Amino acid sequence: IKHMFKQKYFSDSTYKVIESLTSATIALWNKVKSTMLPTPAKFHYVFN
Repeated sequence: IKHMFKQKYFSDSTYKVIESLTSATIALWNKVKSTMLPTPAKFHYVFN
């Protein structure tokens, strides 16, 4: 994300946002992976 970032340089505030996206994807990953599970009718509900 740093190497993608240093091209426009127009992100006066969008850089902090971009880092928050890097963390919010993780938050979403944690929540969804925890909450909803595999059962033999939905066995492939597998997350990594």
